[PDB]
Amino acid sequence: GYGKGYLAMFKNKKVRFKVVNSFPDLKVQFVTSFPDYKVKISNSSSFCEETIKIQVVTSFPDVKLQKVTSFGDFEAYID
Repeated sequence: GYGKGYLAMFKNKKVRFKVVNSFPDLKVQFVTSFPDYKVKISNSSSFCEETIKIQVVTSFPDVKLQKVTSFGDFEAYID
C-alpha cells in the first residue's frame, strides 16, 4: 500500500495508528535505533489528521519507527 515516504506528510501533525493483522496500510517494525521516523505516542485521540492501518512486524517492514517522548517527526495515537 503506502510507501516509506507517506508519513513525511504528517510532519508535526498527529495521526491514528489502527492495529490490524491483515491488509494494512503500512507494515511497521518498532526499533530503538536507526529508524525511518521518530514517533511520539499520544495518550489522546484528539486532533488526528487521518487513520492509518498498521501491522506490527519483526521483519521486512514498510517503515521502521522509533518511539520517543520528545522531538518526534509526528504524533500517533494507537488504537
